[PDB]
Amino acid sequence: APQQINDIVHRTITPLIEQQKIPGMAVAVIYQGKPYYFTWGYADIAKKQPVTQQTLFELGSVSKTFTGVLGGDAIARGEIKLSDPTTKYWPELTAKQWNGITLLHLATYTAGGLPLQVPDEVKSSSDLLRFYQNWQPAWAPGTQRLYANSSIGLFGALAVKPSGLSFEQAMQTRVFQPLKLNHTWINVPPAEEKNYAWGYREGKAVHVSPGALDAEAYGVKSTIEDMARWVQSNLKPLDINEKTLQQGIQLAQSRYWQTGDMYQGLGWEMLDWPVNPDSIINGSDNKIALAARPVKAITPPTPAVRASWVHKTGATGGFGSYVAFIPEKELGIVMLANKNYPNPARVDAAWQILNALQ
Ligand SMILES: *C(=O)N1C[C@H](NOS(=O)(=O)O)CC[C@H]1C(=O)NNC(=O)[C@@H]1CCCNC1
Ligand SMILES: [Cl-]
Ligand SMILES: [Zn+2]
Repeated sequence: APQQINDIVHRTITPLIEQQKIPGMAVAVIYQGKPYYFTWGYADIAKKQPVTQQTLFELGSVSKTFTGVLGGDAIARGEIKLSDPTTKYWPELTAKQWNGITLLHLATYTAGGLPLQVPDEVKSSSDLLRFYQNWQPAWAPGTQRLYANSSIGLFGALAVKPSGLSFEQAMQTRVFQPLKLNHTWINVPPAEEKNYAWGYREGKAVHVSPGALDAEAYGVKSTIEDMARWVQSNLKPLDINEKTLQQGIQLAQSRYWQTGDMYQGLGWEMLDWPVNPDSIINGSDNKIALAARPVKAITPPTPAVRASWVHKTGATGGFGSYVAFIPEKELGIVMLANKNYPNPARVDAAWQILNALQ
């Protein structure tokens, strides 16, 4: 890599690892469209297995970017419209509070207070129906954003219904395979388990547990190489030969709602570039990011703005991830770690690196 990249990465990430006690980490810096890879530490401490460019990390909520793009691809195929009522795809949702809740609302956390998590007690399809049938909104649709796995999770599950494919099969066929993300998995196959890092929480090696709508909201695992290619694909959608996927990427970066200086996409979130770094750093703290906030509709949604900071955080019990990119500058970063450490520390390090390289 260019010396300036090596220098800023060492001076930013090695101290972050020191400060946060991260056992293993992989970083990709995309500079002038090209990824440069860096790794530190161990994927499995007790086995002394190093992190490599083939190590799989849990992406946590970064998974939502795949879900958003898959939904955008379904829009571009004409299979769904964001204005469609939820009940078109799940007519058994007969409870009256669902009148007026659209796929847009589900995708963008604006349905009116769907909860952060689907309850752990939901183990079956009938359990899931009962959960949504009994949920009572705190707000009218399209007025407040409350980040929620139960919201975008349902969006993803319904968005694939016209295809006749399972969520996993749709994701593999329509997103992972065309983009050659051949080491990205909703379910890690047995032959790939050897590359699956352990997450570390309070000294214990952990992997994320199964849960309802996990694949859609927080369940993807990937390598630093595949995540760099994901960033490249989102930086340069016109390089994608499959038109529906090119357009799905663009639709996931359209601006559907605004709160403060942040715009909600499909999975992705965006701010105008140049960004105020304190707003992205501070806004990533879970006390802020997970609070309910009023939104202003953008109608029609703003088509993807090249001069944007586009990003997403994610975590599981044992992992912490962050992706950010700036299309106009062909500049991006992926940070994958096998400890869950605070979001503001991730975002601050990412901005120090990208700011140094602009
Ligand atoms: C995504 O990783 N999230 C959603 C939310 N934080 O948003 S973000 O990561 O800061 O962007 C809460 C934490 C995290 C998440 O929900 N991960 N999955 C889990 O926490 C649980 C594991 C087991 C029980 N249900 C989900
Ligand atoms: Cl130094
Ligand atoms: Zn040093």
